[PDB]
Amino acid sequence: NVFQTRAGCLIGAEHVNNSYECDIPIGAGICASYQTSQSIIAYTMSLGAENSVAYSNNSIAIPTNFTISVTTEILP
Amino acid sequence: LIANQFNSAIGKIQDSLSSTASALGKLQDVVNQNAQALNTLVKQLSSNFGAISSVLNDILSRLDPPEAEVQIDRLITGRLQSLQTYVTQQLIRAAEIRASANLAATKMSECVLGQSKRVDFCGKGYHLMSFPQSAPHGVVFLHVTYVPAQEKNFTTAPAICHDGKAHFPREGVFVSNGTHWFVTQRNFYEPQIITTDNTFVSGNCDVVIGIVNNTVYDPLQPELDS
Amino acid sequence: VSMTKTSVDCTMYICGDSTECSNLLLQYGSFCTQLNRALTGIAVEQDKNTQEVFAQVKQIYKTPPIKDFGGFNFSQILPDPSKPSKRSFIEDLLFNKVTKFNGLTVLPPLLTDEMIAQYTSALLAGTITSGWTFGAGAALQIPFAMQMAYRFNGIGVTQNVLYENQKLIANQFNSAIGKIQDSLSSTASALGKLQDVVNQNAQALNTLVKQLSSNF
Amino acid sequence: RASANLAATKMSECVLGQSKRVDFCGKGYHLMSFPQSAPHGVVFLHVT
Ligand SMILES: *[C@@H]1O[C@H](CO)[C@@H](O[C@@H]2O[C@H](CO)[C@@H](O[C@@H]3O[C@H](CO[C@H]4O[C@H](CO)[C@@H](O)[C@H](O)[C@@H]4O)[C@@H](O)[C@H](O)[C@@H]3O)[C@H](O)[C@H]2NC(C)=O)[C@H](O)[C@H]1NC(C)=O
Ligand SMILES: *[C@@H]1O[C@H](CO)[C@@H](O[C@@H]2O[C@H](CO)[C@@H](O[C@@H]3O[C@H](CO)[C@@H](O)[C@H](O)[C@@H]3O)[C@H](O)[C@H]2NC(C)=O)[C@H](O)[C@H]1NC(C)=O
Ligand SMILES: *[C@@H]1O[C@H](CO)[C@@H](O[C@@H]2O[C@H](CO)[C@@H](O[C@@H]3O[C@H](CO)[C@@H](O)[C@H](O)[C@@H]3O)[C@H](O)[C@H]2NC(C)=O)[C@H](O)[C@H]1NC(C)=O
Ligand SMILES: *[C@@H]1O[C@H](CO)[C@@H](O[C@@H]2O[C@H](CO)[C@@H](O)[C@H](O)[C@H]2NC(C)=O)[C@H](O)[C@H]1NC(C)=O
Ligand SMILES: *[C@@H]1O[C@H](CO)[C@@H](O[C@@H]2O[C@H](CO)[C@@H](O)[C@H](O)[C@H]2NC(C)=O)[C@H](O)[C@H]1NC(C)=O
Ligand SMILES: *[C@@H]1O[C@H](CO)[C@@H](O[C@@H]2O[C@H](CO)[C@@H](O)[C@H](O)[C@H]2NC(C)=O)[C@H](O)[C@H]1NC(C)=O
Ligand SMILES: *[C@@H]1O[C@H](CO)[C@@H](O[C@@H]2O[C@H](CO)[C@@H](O)[C@H](O)[C@H]2NC(C)=O)[C@H](O)[C@H]1NC(C)=O
Repeated sequence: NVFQTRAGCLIGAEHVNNSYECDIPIGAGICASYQTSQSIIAYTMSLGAENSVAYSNNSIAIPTNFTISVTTEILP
Repeated sequence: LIANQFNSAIGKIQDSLSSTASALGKLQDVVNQNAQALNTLVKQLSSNFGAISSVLNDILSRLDPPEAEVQIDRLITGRLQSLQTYVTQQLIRAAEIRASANLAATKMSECVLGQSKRVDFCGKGYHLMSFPQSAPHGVVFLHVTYVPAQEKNFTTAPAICHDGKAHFPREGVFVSNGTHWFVTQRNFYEPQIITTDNTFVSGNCDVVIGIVNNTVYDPLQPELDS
Repeated sequence: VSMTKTSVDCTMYICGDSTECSNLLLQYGSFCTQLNRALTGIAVEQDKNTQEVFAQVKQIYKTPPIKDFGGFNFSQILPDPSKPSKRSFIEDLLFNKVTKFNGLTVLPPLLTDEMIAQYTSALLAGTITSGWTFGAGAALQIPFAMQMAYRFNGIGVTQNVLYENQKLIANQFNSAIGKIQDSLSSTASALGKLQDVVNQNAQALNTLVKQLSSNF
Repeated sequence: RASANLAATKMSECVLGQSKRVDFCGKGYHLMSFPQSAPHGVVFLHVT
């Protein structure tokens, strides 16, 4: 179960075609995690959802409703 | 509606804190680093550094002074170097905390005592207010932000020809729901009839790219006719 | 933004492949375990530094196939599909300017250069098609020609100035971008702030290696 | 790190929005900025 990566030789991890967020960083864009019987997998981490914007020179999207959110910022 | 959304948003903070321990990682790491650094300093007393014993009394209790003096010098050199390493680590680490303390003071002034136009400085969204809360060796900010929620596709135009002159909005954009033209705000769809009080005039039709045809209703006309 | 993620080992640097030396080193307690911790701490935050700067958009926006931006021309900063690493033209110029056996290694960065370019495209692609709206909430599209009208209001210039001067403004922007390419393509010193970081780390590391030749 | 924190601040307040801070986003009245990557750094094009 040997996967060659740009950061070295990774042994014991099941290489997966899919792409997820990073869980345990390895390097060179490869991260590993423990998920589905269950085993450690390695994959190319993803940067987020792909989302094009419906641009046109006479079209505007204007919000009709709003949400009030509260976030927590913690500083030493 | 706004008050109820605020009250629920605060309630979610309590549920988040009461279950997720990792939320306070930025403060737990500071406590852990200082305890971890201090324990290393203590363990260094058990090292020989080349002497016959890590215990100072055992050298004195077994050697007469002309010999003990060399054995002790090895322990002093090793233990003195250990303190310099610790102190240097604290001086660098203390500088890191001060930068955070200076940042926390900046947020307190520009986020609690006022209202920021700085993007993402006071939470993601259009900032309304923040509330400070204390924590062990740190500060916690609750940032209340306005986030646009639902949107519609409207057709727009940069200006409007009515009598050969180009009319531009005073505040907001021109939109059309497909058949009629209105002027509305930026961040909340609220249509208004285009009047002489919503718009201002500049130039004529021939220079602006994308101007459309409509009528700007004049509120004074029906008042003098009647 | 970041610097090289180096890693150093004592047992091969102080006592490289020697049993007698290694046994003596243990009499100094946990110095290397402390040192290897300090260098690891640096290496980890070097990935945080990149993460804070670029990973600020949760979604990877991308521009429409039609580049009708009201006369403005971004082809020198948008991605170039002709390269295996989809970097813009100007980015290619920047990368072409900035340039052992003793337990000294270099770790690879967690964000590969292809991923860094992908983040900057999303940040750039959002800016043209959605203005500042993609920063606060969801990206709400708005024509670029109109986007400038409200950028002009932000500096106290009435928006009618933009529309009546749209071709003049667009042409000045396009020329201003062109000058950047001419500046970078000839002046090497432009990137001094980044070359000095590379030079300082290489210079510091070579001093460490030379110390092995000393008798002490 | 201080430069990395500064670069993150500019990204938020110069690319994602528009600054009224003088000379923070280039000399002049700021309009917009565009990020570009570089080896171990970031390059901003400030339109003023
Ligand atoms: C803008 O978005 C708002 C939410 O983001 C919208 O407010 C929501 O409006 C809907 C429909 O009017 C409400 O749903 C109904 O609520 C009634 C009564 O609600 C009670 O129960 C809920 C659930 O426990 C509670 O949260 C409320 O406080 C009330 O105690 C129900 O009988 C219906 O079955 C249905 O669920 C939402 O409750 C309401 N949300 C809030 C937070 O008020 C608003 O309508 C949107 N505006 C526009 C113009 O689209
Ligand atoms: C875009 O917005 C305009 C402005 O509101 C819409 O025109 C309005 O359409 C409504 C719905 O048909 C009309 O309401 C009707 O009014 C008559 C009285 O005139 C009443 O007897 C009917 O029962 C009905 O309520 C409204 O009059 C009309 N406004 C004007 C000034 O003509 C238009 O329909 C909207 N288009 C889209 C695609 O949403
Ligand atoms: C908005 O409305 C105005 C006026 O209703 C439109 O301007 C009109 O444009 C037409 C054709 O573009 C003009 O017709 C031309 O008239 C000249 C003589 O003046 C004739 O030689 C040509 O062969 C042609 O028939 C018309 O005169 C002109 N009216 C005015 C008052 O200027 C305008 O086109 C409308 N906007 C849009 C986007 O269509
Ligand atoms: C998942 O990735 C693997 C490689 O890690 C793919 O296996 C390769 O498939 C190609 C066919 O296009 C072959 O030419 C290679 O020889 C295969 N690799 C090996 C090591 O044999 C696999 O096809 C991918 N599957 C999906 C669904 O993406
Ligand atoms: C505004 O209109 C655009 C295009 O008319 C919408 O974008 C399309 O959305 C559908 C499904 O919602 C997709 O299948 C298309 O691929 C989209 N097209 C493009 C070019 O992105 C957009 O959803 C509309 N906005 C709203 C709020 O409804
Ligand atoms: C917005 O962009 C569209 C791009 O298609 C423009 O539509 C084209 O306009 C040119 C001349 O301006 C015509 O020759 C084409 O036939 C148009 N294409 C289509 C499909 O209609 C449109 O004009 C632009 N908007 C404005 C106000 O100029
Ligand atoms: C934006 O600028 C680029 C850079 O000059 C333009 O690309 C030029 O296009 C013309 C005709 O299409 C060619 O003759 C040049 O050789 C191109 N130059 C380069 C460096 O590729 C591009 O055309 C401009 N955008 C638009 C819409 O014209």
